[PDB]
Amino acid sequence: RPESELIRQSWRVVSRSPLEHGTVLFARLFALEPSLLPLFQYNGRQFSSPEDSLSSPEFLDHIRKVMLVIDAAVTNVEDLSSLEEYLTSLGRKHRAVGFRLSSFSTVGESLLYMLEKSLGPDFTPATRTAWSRLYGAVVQAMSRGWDG
Ligand code: HEM
Repeated sequence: RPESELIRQSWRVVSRSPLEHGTVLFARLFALEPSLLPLFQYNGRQFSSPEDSLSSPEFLDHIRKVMLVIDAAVTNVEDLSSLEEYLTSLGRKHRAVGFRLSSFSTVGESLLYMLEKSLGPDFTPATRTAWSRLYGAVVQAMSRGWDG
């Protein structure tokens, strides 16, 4: 597939500094959907402001975890059915923390933003299309965690 290669080459740029790029993803996410902020409940406390999230070591570890799952998806881009069972359970876990299926699109848009900003002119509409498909495949697996 030409899509597989576009994903791998774009990801190489990003995976060089995953927390820096992840931080972009999340900042953007909270700008688009501020109601996602309270779902992170480290020590039974809620962040007041998005910028609070950025000083929390647990929150930053969660960004690293995110980036690691996407990296797994990229590595398995040629066959993502091998991650299906993990992603389903990852879905279920997020369902339990109070994540809602409709917020997947915001996360998607946030991912695309981060890619668009990191790659600049290298973010071609075919790159965009490829990542949307990848992301969509991930969401479809995770969504099975809402079983139905
Ligand atoms: C964007 C909205 C999301 C929110 C609000 C959110 C929230 C959470 C929370 C509250 C936890 C539990 C505490 C912790 O481990 O830090 C968690 C765990 C996790 N999240 Fe997320 N998360 C989101 C998105 C994602 C996405 C898109 C992925 C992966 C692509 C991801 C991967 C993980 C992983 C790997 C864990 C650890 C799960 C476990 O094995 O226990 N998260 N997330």
